[PDB]
Amino acid sequence: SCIQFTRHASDVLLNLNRLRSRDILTDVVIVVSREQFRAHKTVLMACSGLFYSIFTDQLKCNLSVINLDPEINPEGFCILLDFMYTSRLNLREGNIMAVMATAMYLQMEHVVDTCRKFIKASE
Amino acid sequence: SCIQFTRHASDVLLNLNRLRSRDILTDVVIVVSREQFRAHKTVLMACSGLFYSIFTDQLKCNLSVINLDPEINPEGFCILLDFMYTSRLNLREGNIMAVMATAMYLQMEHVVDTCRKFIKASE
Amino acid sequence: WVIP
Amino acid sequence: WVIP
Ligand SMILES: N#Cc1cnn2c(Nc3ccc4c(c3)CC(=O)N4)cc(Cl)nc12
Ligand SMILES: N#Cc1cnn2c(Nc3ccc4c(c3)CC(=O)N4)cc(Cl)nc12
Ligand SMILES: [Cl-]
Ligand SMILES: [Cl-]
Repeated sequence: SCIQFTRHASDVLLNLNRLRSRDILTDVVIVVSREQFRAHKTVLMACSGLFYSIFTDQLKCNLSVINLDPEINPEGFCILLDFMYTSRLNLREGNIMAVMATAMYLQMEHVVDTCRKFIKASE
Repeated sequence: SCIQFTRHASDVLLNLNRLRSRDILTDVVIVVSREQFRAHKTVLMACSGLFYSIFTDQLKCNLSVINLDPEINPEGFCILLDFMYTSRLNLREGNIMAVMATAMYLQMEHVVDTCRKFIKASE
Repeated sequence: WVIP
Repeated sequence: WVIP
């Protein structure tokens, strides 16, 4: 018999992104080659099969620094991290291959799906 | 020029609620009289003007336990905490006064609004 | 607010 | 996916 506030989930995510911009309560640094990205472990797990696996691990859950595979592109990661916190994906011709490879590694199935459909349309 | 995934914010919130149920990465206990509620500080700040004020405070941000005013009803808090994590509000005739008073204290303006409209319709 |  |  509950009632539901339509915009609640979007409002929560907007405030989680504000916390990220101000660096409030971030508890992990993701290292992608020469670049560093601060984030909230809970948001990363909620968006990614890879981070969900990492942060449920009894040892890795307590790490303050996570290093990704050297093949991962920092811009691709940045675009996906922005997507996690906003629902918006900056998908461009110049970055689509890097975004798709990063989404496959991060296990972000909906992003992989769309990257596949956008590449198929161009061939 | 971004594209947007409509269900992303709802999917994030569903996974944050799964983390709460499994007690994963919860970093605070909210004490309401004889009852205790574990939660994520980031979600509490994102939903409530009161918790946003508390957890941006340079001293209170590091507390593992927060005690609410003894006038706050545990069921009212429980209903609002469930709302924070799901967008669903279990608003009933028997609990509406407690929910509205708790929402005013927690500074959850949209919940206060609706409680006001539901009471006005019954008078 | 809506009836879900 | 949509054009926001
Ligand atoms: N507790 C918890 C919890 C926190 N996060 N999380 C999940 N996170 C996830 C796992 C896999 C994938 C994605 C997100 C996006 C995608 O494409 N795959 C799943 C579950 Cl079943 N549970 C949880
Ligand atoms: N950074 C950050 C950040 C984290 N949380 N948060 C806000 N949380 C909030 C503040 C007031 C109210 C509500 C939520 C619901 C309501 O009725 N009032 C606001 C801002 Cl402006 N910023 C942030
Ligand atoms: Cl995804
Ligand atoms: Cl609200």
